Amino acid sequence: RFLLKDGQLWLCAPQAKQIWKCLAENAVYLCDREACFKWYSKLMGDEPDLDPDINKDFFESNVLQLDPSLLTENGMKCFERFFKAVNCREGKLVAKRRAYMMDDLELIGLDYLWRVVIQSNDDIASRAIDLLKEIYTNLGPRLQVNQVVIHEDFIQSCFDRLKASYDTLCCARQEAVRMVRVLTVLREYINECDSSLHPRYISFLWQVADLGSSLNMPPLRDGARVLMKLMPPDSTTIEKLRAICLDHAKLDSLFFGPSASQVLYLTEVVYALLMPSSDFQFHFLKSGGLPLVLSMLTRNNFLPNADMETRRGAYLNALKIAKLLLTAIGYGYMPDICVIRAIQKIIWASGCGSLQLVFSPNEEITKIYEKTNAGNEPDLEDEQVCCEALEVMTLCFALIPTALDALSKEKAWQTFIIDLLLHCHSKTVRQVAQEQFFLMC
Repeated sequence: RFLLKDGQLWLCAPQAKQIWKCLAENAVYLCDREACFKWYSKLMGDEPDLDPDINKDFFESNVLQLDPSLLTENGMKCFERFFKAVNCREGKLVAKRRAYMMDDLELIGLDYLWRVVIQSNDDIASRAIDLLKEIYTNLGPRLQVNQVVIHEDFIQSCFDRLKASYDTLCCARQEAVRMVRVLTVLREYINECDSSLHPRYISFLWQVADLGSSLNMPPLRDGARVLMKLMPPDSTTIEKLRAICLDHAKLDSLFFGPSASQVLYLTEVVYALLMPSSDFQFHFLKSGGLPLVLSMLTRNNFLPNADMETRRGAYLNALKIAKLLLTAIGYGYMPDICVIRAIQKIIWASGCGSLQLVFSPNEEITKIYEKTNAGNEPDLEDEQVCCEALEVMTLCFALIPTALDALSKEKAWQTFIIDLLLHCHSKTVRQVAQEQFFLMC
């Protein structure tokens, strides 16, 4: 390296092979590969030393032929510079100031840069995604009129890769990472776009989230849900609900679709429309709004095939709509006792961290309360599941004053306040528990 620093010599391809092919490509110890990777990283630093004709030769000859499964962090910065230097020399990219911004689309290295992220460990995939977002999102002149063409082409390609990866499950844990990473490609991709139109993009994604609970893969649901949330509401779905609401103004199956996850997204859509759109509240309450929200909360077959976060995610969203429904109708009767028994049962398990037991005989929920190994801590999201649940209970009791009168007699509605004020934890829930008990008083 030091000899080839100021001697003005060009590292010819023949000797470039033997230092490459026979040294690290066929090695024994991992440090042997580490040595060659970093040595290349400094060698091509900011100025070529093999001359561009060899640079376009040996990088595309066997450097790209390296197995992505055996590649480390040092393999990234050399690989990135190869993408930057080789592409900008032929006229496929431009260095510009720092970021080698896009000029062509059929890049010589994009063929296996997808392979690098699809088949690697956690750190390598992140860097590969970092490079994909760096090149794809950053677009400049001479294609600046073609955002739709480039962005849609990128989106459809991943969806095809997602769909191709999807059908394999129907190595299962390995392919599960493939969906996680290909979605991981998608999520930061749209991040720089801000700084979709196809209904199929969510319809397929609906089944994707359900498959996450089919094998109980946590990040799959997380990946799909974050992707949907960081995605402006689907045009087809938003018009469909208001059309049926308008149709019923002059729907039960809409929110009770057999697919589990799509219920969560549809509930998310309505609440987003309701909160700041002024007319949708009137249409929703008129057709079936308040009767449905209580029915979907008081029923056991609301989502029989529900994962832990899916059902509570269905809950935490549903109760949010129940707020503005009751407040609007407050200025001026379906609510009854059976509705409350569910809502109290929601908070029962919610402050226990055991919403899965929200269909328990209610004696078990007491049992975990009395210092059961200190393992009933509510999650940072179970805290809300209690919070908007309590305030809804206050609004309903304002509508029906006599309902709370009968509740004092039973054993329930006595241990309920004791648990929510003494045996509960994570004070913020207990803060609203007492405070909302005061308003009803």
